[PDB]
Amino acid sequence: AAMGTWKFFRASVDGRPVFKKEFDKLPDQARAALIVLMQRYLVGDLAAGSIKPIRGDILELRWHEANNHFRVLFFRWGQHPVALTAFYANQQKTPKTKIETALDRQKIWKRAFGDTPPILE
Amino acid sequence: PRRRVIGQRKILPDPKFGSELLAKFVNILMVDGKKSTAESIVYSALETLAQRSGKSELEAFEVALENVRPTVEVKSRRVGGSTYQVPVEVRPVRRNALAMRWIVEAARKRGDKSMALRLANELSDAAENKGTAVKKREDVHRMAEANKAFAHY
Amino acid sequence: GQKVHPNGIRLGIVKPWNSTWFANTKEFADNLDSDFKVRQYLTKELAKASVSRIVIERPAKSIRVTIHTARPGIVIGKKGEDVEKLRKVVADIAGVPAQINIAEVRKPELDAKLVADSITSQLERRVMFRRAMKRAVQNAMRLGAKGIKVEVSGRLGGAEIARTEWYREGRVPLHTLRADIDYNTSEAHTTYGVIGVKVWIFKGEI
RNA sequence: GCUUGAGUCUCGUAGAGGGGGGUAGAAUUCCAGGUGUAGCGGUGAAAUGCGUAGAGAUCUGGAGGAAUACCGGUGGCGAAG
RNA sequence: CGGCCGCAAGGUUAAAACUCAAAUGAAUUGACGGGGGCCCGCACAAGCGGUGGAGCAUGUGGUUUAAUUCGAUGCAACGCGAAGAACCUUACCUGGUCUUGACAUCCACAGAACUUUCCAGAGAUGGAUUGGUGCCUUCGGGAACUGUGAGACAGGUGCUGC
RNA sequence: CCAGGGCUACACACGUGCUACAAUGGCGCAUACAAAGAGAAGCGACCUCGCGAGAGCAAGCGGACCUCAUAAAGUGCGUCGUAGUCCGGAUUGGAGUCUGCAACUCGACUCCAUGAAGUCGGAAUCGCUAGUAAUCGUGGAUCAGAAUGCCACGGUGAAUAC
RNA sequence: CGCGGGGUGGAGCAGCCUGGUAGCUCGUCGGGCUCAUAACCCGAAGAUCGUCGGUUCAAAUCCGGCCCCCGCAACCA
RNA sequence: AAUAUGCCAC
Ligand SMILES: [Mg+2]
Ligand SMILES: [Mg+2]
Ligand SMILES: [Mg+2]
Ligand SMILES: [Mg+2]
Ligand SMILES: [Mg+2]
Ligand SMILES: [Mg+2]
Ligand SMILES: [Mg+2]
Ligand SMILES: [Mg+2]
Ligand SMILES: [Mg+2]
Ligand SMILES: [Mg+2]
Ligand SMILES: [Mg+2]
Ligand SMILES: [Mg+2]
Ligand SMILES: [Mg+2]
Repeated sequence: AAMGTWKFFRASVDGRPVFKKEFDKLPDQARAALIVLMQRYLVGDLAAGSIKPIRGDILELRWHEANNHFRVLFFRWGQHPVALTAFYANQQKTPKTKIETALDRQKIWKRAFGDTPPILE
Repeated sequence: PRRRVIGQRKILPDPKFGSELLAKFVNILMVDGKKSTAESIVYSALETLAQRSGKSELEAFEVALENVRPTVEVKSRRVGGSTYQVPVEVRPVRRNALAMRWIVEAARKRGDKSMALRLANELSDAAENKGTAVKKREDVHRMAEANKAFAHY
Repeated sequence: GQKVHPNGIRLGIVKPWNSTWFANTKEFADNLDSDFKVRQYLTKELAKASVSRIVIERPAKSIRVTIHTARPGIVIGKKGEDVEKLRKVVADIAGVPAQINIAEVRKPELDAKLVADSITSQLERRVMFRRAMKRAVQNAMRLGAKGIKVEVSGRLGGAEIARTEWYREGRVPLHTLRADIDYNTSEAHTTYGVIGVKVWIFKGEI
């Protein structure tokens, strides 16, 4: 809501951000573009065909390469969504492998920073 | 298979007695292709049982087998919701194979020392209907008797 | 599915070896590298002459290279001034005395390597690939090959989706080992990428 | 004017064509009783349900309602239902 | 909606605004069926022996780290590329260094190469230098091998197997 | 380009294997029977030394000749007598051999010692119908060293299929 | 305000009335079947009982208050 | 006897 109510995935309290590194790995200005799209997720307009609840509560945010494939698996943790993994994929539909990695990161975040987010945040 | 098997593989009768029935017994008892060990164990069991009883080794073996051999077993048929335990009469070759297999299972599961001792004791118990093998035959026949209603098939 | 090499699966049966020198484990690697260098140099320097086949033998500390070519006059030149230079460089590469022997290839229209090279040159020259393939098949079946198959695969005609098209006439029984299937490949480096040409020519039996 | 359309009369024909009235046998159900015991009934299995207060089964006698086995037939009749 | 009919359920007559570029019928080729018929395969059934439990080896995912290089990841990835990571390999990381370059051609100049030895530096690399100063020869120059000097380029296990 | 490090990290999860859980066995002593392959800065006899890995001198052989290289399971005798055990070998301590400039991260092997979990494995799941499965050893490629993997070779050798 | 109750894993409930110890279902986690998910199958963990202070050798239990949540009552003029 | 589902341009 304050244009930055995002939380990036860490494996623990001081666990080196396992998403910021996998995000810096993303080639070139796709990083800035995806930051823009996160801002747009907090804007409330981010266009059609870009977001998809893949399976579970895991939402794929998409960008480019072939057809919207600079993919980012996140999930909504209250008002502030948590960005799990960010990855390049070629074929449509995030590989099952990457999906299952996203699910496991979701569960790990739940068991680290909490199951439901704080009362007021 | 969906075609048909040729004639059964030829089996060389065992040297000490020349009985293909005993050859099959040795083969069934054999583990990891150690026929020498299987034959030694079977021969020791046979001589031991012959000495404890008095019968010839071959005829005593036949008596122990006969007290364990079934006549009707149960096979599974599908109609719906539940399965039919249809009782089917057994052919003699399968009778002997099953008797040998049950004897060997009981002997292996017995708690003695040398397997020759285990086999001699198990066959001796079969000679008066006491072993786990004759217990298994009892179970097979009483299960078939219970399911006898399905026999008509 | 993938298919076995029509030459390799027949080498010991109805084909010859393009190299018949004997050496032991001390010499095998060096002789193979030198044969590779000689063949590469010869093909590069005789791209124009249409060299159909290069056989190499090593009798005794010597190298004999038989060049089955379709323009022996072209590869020889005046008297022998061209083959002399070729022999000199071949000897220098192989580190041993050389002997180049030119072999007449009658009918470049029944030789898989020459057909493939012709088709690739046309493809570079931007001729229609369907026309090139039909021309090759017609030429071979008029020269009298019992059968021929031509396959061209790649970004044909500037397409962005690579496809494969193949023409055929007569019989090309690749499964029969005794059948004379002369097969060979070539590549055409067009401005839109590489295009692969494969030619099978069935010339007869035993 | 005419009769070949249309219609009437004379003789017969086949039909679950319609409306009204009566009756027949088979069967299910119920009621009364007799014999007669622990099961019955049901399902793919099961349970709900019925039964030792005596069911189910079987026999006798009633009551009442509904529908008409066989004939029975891409058979018949009817404008259709 | 309004008339008419109805006791009501509702029937009958009967639009419009908007919205799409189709909806539809019959046949055709496949595919599919918890449709049928006829078959086959260690597919089941009949047997034997395993895995899943234990310790270890190995690969993978995940965490971790500066790096834990990259690839394969339904069957048809996971003792797979890799027929064999101490340095090398090695592509990754931390630092020390070089930029016509380690490797190619071509331009010019210098110098035979080659061998040995001393210093410093983790080594790269830089200082030197003992010996060497030739092989053909239009004997003057070229052939080699080395350094230097600008490049035209070289280099890329960087991306894209859609 | 160079030296160090990493690819060998470990709360975990999965795949594929190896060794086991024992008496159809373990250990000790004697002994029989193979196929196929490799080899020249390579295979390395014999002999001497070492408890062993191995070391010294060193023939022979690019080989139907020599070496690798005594096959093991099997057979004969003894022992153990059902016990977490003379099963089982993980882990760890000390001492060492070889390769390689170099074995700390991170090698293999040997000796002494330690001797773990494991008593046949839930749901589930795999291979196999013949000399196959099962079981026992041998060789090779890669390779300085570094196989339980991979690729081959033989020995013993079944049950079952209505 | 008086009176009767209640506070128990992440949710719903037992247990407590007879002080010697906390269970059920759903859920969660791990594996399995599935191309994948749901259902399903097999294993596991999880609350130290609202809270303070007493009693007692021992308190979820007994007691006294305190906090919050329900229910009844808060009338006659 | 039970046997629900499958949204990522092509
Ligand atoms: Mg693809
Ligand atoms: Mg109306
Ligand atoms: Mg089976
Ligand atoms: Mg496990
Ligand atoms: Mg296991
Ligand atoms: Mg990796
Ligand atoms: Mg390294
Ligand atoms: Mg492809
Ligand atoms: Mg690795
Ligand atoms: Mg031991
Ligand atoms: Mg070797
Ligand atoms: Mg090796
Ligand atoms: Mg074998």
